[PDB]
Amino acid sequence: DDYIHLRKWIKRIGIILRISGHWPFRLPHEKRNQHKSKFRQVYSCLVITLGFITCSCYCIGLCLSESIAQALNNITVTSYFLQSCVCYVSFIINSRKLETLFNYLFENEVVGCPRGYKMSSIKTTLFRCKFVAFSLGILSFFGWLMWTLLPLAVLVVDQTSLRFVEAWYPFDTTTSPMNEVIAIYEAVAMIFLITAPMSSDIMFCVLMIFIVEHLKCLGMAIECTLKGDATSLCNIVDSHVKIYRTMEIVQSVYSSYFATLFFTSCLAVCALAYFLAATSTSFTRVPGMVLYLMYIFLRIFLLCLLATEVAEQGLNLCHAGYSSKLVLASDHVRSTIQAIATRAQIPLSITGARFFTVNLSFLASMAGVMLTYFIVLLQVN
Amino acid sequence: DDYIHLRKWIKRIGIILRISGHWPFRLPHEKRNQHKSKFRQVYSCLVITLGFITCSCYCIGLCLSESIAQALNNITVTSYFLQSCVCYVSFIINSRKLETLFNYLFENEVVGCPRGYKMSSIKTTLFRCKFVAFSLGILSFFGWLMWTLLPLAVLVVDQTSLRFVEAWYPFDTTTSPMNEVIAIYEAVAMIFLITAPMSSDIMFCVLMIFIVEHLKCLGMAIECTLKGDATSLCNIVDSHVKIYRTMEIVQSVYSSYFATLFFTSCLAVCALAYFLAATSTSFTRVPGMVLYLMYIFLRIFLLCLLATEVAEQGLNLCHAGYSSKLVLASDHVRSTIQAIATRAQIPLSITGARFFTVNLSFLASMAGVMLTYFIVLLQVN
Amino acid sequence: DDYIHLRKWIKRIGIILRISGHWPFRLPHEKRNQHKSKFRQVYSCLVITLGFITCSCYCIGLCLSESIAQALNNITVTSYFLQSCVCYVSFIINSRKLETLFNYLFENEVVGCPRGYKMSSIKTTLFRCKFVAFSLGILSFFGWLMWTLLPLAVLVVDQTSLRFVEAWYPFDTTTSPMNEVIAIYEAVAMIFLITAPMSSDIMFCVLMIFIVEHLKCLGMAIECTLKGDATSLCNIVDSHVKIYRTMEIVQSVYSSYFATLFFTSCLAVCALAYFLAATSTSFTRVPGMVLYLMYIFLRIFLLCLLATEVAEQGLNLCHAGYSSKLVLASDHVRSTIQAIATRAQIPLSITGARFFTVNLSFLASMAGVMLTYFIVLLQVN
Amino acid sequence: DDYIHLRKWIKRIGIILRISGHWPFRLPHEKRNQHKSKFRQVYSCLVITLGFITCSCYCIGLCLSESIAQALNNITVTSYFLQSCVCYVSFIINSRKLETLFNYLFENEVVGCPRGYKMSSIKTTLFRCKFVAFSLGILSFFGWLMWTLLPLAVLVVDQTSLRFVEAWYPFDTTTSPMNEVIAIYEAVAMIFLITAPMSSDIMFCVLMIFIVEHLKCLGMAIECTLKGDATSLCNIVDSHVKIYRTMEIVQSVYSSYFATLFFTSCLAVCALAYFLAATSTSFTRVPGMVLYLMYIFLRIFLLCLLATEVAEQGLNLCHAGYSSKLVLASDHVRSTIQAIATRAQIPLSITGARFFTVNLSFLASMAGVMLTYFIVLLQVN
Ligand SMILES: C=CCc1ccc(O)c(OC)c1
Ligand SMILES: C=CCc1ccc(O)c(OC)c1
Ligand SMILES: C=CCc1ccc(O)c(OC)c1
Ligand SMILES: C=CCc1ccc(O)c(OC)c1
Repeated sequence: DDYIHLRKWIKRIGIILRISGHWPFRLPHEKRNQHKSKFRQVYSCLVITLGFITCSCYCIGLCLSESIAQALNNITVTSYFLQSCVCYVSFIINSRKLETLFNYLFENEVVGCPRGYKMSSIKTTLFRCKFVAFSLGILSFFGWLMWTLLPLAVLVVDQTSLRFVEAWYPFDTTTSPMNEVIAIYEAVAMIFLITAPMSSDIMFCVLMIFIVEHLKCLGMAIECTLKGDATSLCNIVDSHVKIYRTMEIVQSVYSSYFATLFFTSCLAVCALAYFLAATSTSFTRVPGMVLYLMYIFLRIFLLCLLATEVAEQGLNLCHAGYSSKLVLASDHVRSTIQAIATRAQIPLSITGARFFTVNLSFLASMAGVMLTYFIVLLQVN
Repeated sequence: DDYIHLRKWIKRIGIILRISGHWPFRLPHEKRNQHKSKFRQVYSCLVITLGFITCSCYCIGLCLSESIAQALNNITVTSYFLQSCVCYVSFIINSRKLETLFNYLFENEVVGCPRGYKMSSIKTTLFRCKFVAFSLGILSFFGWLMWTLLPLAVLVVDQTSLRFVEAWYPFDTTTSPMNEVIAIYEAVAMIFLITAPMSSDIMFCVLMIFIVEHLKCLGMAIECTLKGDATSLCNIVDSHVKIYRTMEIVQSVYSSYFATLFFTSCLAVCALAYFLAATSTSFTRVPGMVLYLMYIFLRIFLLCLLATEVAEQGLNLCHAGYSSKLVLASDHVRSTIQAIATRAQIPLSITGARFFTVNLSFLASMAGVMLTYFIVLLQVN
Repeated sequence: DDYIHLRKWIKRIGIILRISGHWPFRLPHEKRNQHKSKFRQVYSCLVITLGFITCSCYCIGLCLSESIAQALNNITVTSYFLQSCVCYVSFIINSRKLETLFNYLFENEVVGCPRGYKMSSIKTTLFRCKFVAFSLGILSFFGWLMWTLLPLAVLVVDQTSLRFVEAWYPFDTTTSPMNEVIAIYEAVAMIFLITAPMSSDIMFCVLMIFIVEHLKCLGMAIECTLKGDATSLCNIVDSHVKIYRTMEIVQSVYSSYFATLFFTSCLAVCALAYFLAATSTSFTRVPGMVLYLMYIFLRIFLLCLLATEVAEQGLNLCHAGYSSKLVLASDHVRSTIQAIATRAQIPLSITGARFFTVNLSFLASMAGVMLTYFIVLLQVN
Repeated sequence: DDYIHLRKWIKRIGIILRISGHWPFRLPHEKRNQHKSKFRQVYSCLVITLGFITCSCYCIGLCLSESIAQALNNITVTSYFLQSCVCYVSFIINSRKLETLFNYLFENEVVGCPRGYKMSSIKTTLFRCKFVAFSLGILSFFGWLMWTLLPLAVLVVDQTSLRFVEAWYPFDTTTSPMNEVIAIYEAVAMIFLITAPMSSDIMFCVLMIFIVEHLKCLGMAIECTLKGDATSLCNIVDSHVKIYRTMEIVQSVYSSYFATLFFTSCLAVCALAYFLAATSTSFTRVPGMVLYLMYIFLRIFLLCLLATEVAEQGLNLCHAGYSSKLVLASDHVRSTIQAIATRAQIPLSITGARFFTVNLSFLASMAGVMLTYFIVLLQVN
């Protein structure tokens, strides 16, 4: 059937998680322990130290800021680069729980639900997975292409300023050949520094989609069980517990990464809005800044939506198996459904380092914070 | 009895939902499939494309705003017009769930409650339905009458400016006959563009009133059941489940429409307060602006009140059938009432695209946001 | 014993509720229907129409405000006077539920609790009742005395300005005898206009203290029942239901009154802080303004504290009868205690017209709002 | 084993609680009533009256502030000193509940958990206890050393201003020997005034760590009980009740102390940020101000983290003993686990005088308040 398709996609995500330079863990379809090969183990470490030296250069470039304009110009790139740095460290540390996470979305067969629901669930999962992957991929590729190779293409068609923001360097980088080779190094570094948080967010969104479909199939399984004693209820409770444990495993790495992401993204959005609204931009950097805003807004909105859907499906699992059949069932079923409802009243939520809950109302509150601190940066001039 | 009266009113709402130009669905009292007649199917589509061309004209009129005054003058009408546009699209898409919604408030007989309560419930439902319909109808009619036909009447009694705000047009519309025919076209377009969200909000308020009366009759049915085994409890649980499913059906269309409504209404209120407080208005537009504020405040307050009443009645259904009889009942009743209370602890709330819950505290928070952004528009001058 | 003392105090509150001019209802100790005597029925109506004409004079005095200073000077007195007006109307309308409220705190004997706890409960109730009554009484009397009879005493010891803020009048009230007779009329009107909300708030605080002691005795009764089957649990459930119904009766009148009180009190606090911090006060009105702030802060803090204590005692009633005895009890007790805990998880809260919950965190949020709008009034100058 | 180690540390905390001058209560390892000896009873009272006279001097130094700069300079030290004053009073009053608190963390053996978990729990408890104690100790010692003995060392190496902020005194303290002896008295007073809230916060953090480990061992005990009837469940319920009562005992003293701490700490942080960002500091006080900020931020973050961990462990105790075994257990176990889950749904939270809940989101909200009132102090200049 089409199920063989889904594994194919959870192959490709693993492959792209090896492309960006994350630490190579064992994916499901490796029975010869090729994740410990020295080739990938030096490739990942080389990309990681390239990432660290580039992020450190752009970070110490921020501390040597004379005016507020150079600081606000370094804020955006330093924001995204330390986001990718936190993502690199958080995926290096927990290279064991990612094994369990990729073992979850490889076999997840819910026992009890009808097949006519399961096929439509697999179709919806495939469609939403492809949409979420391709949208961020296309937007990120076009944003990198503009932001890095538009002023270089302008100069190769035609006091240069090929790069957007300046950073600390050993040499002067004002003389002609140095600026070109630094621009090329910035291009390859920004490839390997952009594609890591996009890959992590694609994996998070795939996890959330699979968990939403698991919860819907669990609700249908409870209904089809109640429509008809022990074994179906035990399998339902076990699948509910597996969903809760998988969300608890998802919580930690993305808690640290989400705290860093949301704070630094709010700073980057405020700085970009100030540069677009106030200063005299030279029309070459504007296709970079108008796509970087769209990428950031799309990323925040998709993360908040696929985090809200899981809590909504849990609270809808609270209202499962509640009819005249429940009043006419035995005491065993009437106690087990009560236990399931009591445990399902607890919400499955992702917290960003326990400072906030990733919901859709949090996006509105953060948009209010952005709009409050945008007027301040406008009035400071 | 008087029950034949209530169906009459749920006839008229359907009729007014065909007047404003919504897509014709099958109401309860049609057994010959006359909702698929070509007459209404071209009437609705014609009013809809008139609405879209007028809203698009007023929307591209906003983007060609030189000063901040013309932008803030276009904000109010563009706000209301894109509200009506979102309402038109959301009622075109879900023309199947409106069938179920009109099937709900056509037969809703609760089994178990005494008749002496049911007659008073029908009287209260009729009174509050007539009040909510007639108040918005009278205020909207007087607001349209002032806002559109006061400066035209001033000119026909007596460098013209017959319309309030300017919009993009192919011609110049400054020469005399063009401005009059554009004013007449604006009059008929503003009729068909005002009466659609008012009709949708009347239908929402009728739904909320009927659901509140359903919940009160369910509480009385639980009390009269406990005062006296299987069949009454099964009918109670089934009616509770029907109420929850009907609220879940109400949630989606009004979620999208409420997000658009509340955001654009906050913008319109802030702009109107700035124009009334600061600038030198020429005393002809002031009867339009002082009625548009009253309509917006009345609409927001009635929506928030009839959304809060349902949650309050659900949490009061939690405290139903709790006396010394519950302690002296069997284990079947003591488990079924416990299941009803556990399911009733979940609140029945309407969310606006999951960004906020439509409550009465949200009206206070939005009034705080309005008061915060009114002082900013005053200080910007 | 000392219980005969408590009834004495719930006599006196009723007497003071007849002094301020509220509509005379039947208190507990009247078996000859003397609350329908014509003497009190004309006394209350006369004080009420005096209140309405004075509040209307001070309210139309606000609309004829040229500068912002006269408006901000009328804001405080118009605030308190329309607070008392809303209190007068809300106590005229619900003159039937006050019968039930005074029937509650006249006999409230909890069955099951030990006597050694009940005597200490009555001592604590008497002490806190006397403290809450006498504090507001002394502060209100000294505030009225300063605010009304300090500039009159200054003039009778010694271009006059005997009253603090001016109001609309038929005559000019600038000539000498008119200003003195208007000051005397203002004195007696401010007596009858100050003592009504203070009396209502004393009655609310007495209700909250009695309900807190009822909840504590209910918790001790549950513990002493579980330490030892049917009758004790039935009496416990009945007393819990009586507490919930009494709080539901308290909710409505104080909901409307609390919405008016909290909004108008926030306005009055902001205006008083602006007048004390910025302008050149002539040192005679300062003992009025420094006592009016203390009265308002004391009133808000005591209302919020005695509203928070009830919710805390309910959530502590959730943790009642939970030991190794519950694990060793029968299924009847293990189901009834579960039902009591499930119903006790619902909080007993007082909402101000459903816009906010009267808690102690709401006092902090309102203090933040006051501090935000105080800086604005300072910067406007 | 290593358990003998843990008692050693709960000796030392008691010893440091006698060093700072708190009222001497009976610790666990005193069987001869040496806490009522006259030596410690005069030592504690002498340090307390020294604390009160120093805090009163620095408090009346604040009221004689001409400019806003001297007031904002006195705000920080008066903040910390009245924090220590509230801590002294709150530990003098409740010298009886501290007996119960030190009796809790002396024997807390959970019955049912495996030993392999308990040894790792004791190791984690020892490590986190040593970390939390030593971090605050080292930072506080270096902060006192800089803030008090840096300008004195500068003068003894070399119109003086040896102390940071001035306070009221009987003499002039401008002449040379008076300023030196006042600086020495300030040194010893700031030792005895700094080490008391640090000691109280160390005791609070030790309590929170022990309670978190107790809750984790309780969850493991529930799992190991369900894996296998009466006695294990009774011991589990008794340990849960002991945890709830111990948190209720912790609530009161730290409620008053936390309200004072959080408010005065927000004021001190805002004032320090204004002095570091705006004015021309003379480079000697900057090592005091940059360490005082780090101490305050570390204290607030550790208190909020170890208050959030307990609520998270309680809500994780809600999901305890929920598998296919629960569906296959008897009605006794299926009712007792349901009662445990219903009681565990209530959160174990520490409230600061019931105005706010000490969580990690409250730290974010208070950081927002700090950032809001820092810009105001910058713009006031
Ligand atoms: C300099 C920040 C990296 C970056 C630049 C432009 C973008 O569009 C983008 O989104 C992927 C990322
Ligand atoms: C231009 C906005 C349409 C409009 C104008 C005036 C109103 O009173 C109104 O309420 C129905 C709507
Ligand atoms: C003019 C407002 C009435 C009023 C004045 C002063 C007060 O102290 C007061 O508290 C009872 C009330
Ligand atoms: C004057 C306030 C006392 C104080 C000063 C500096 C510090 O570092 C500190 O933390 C313990 C406390």
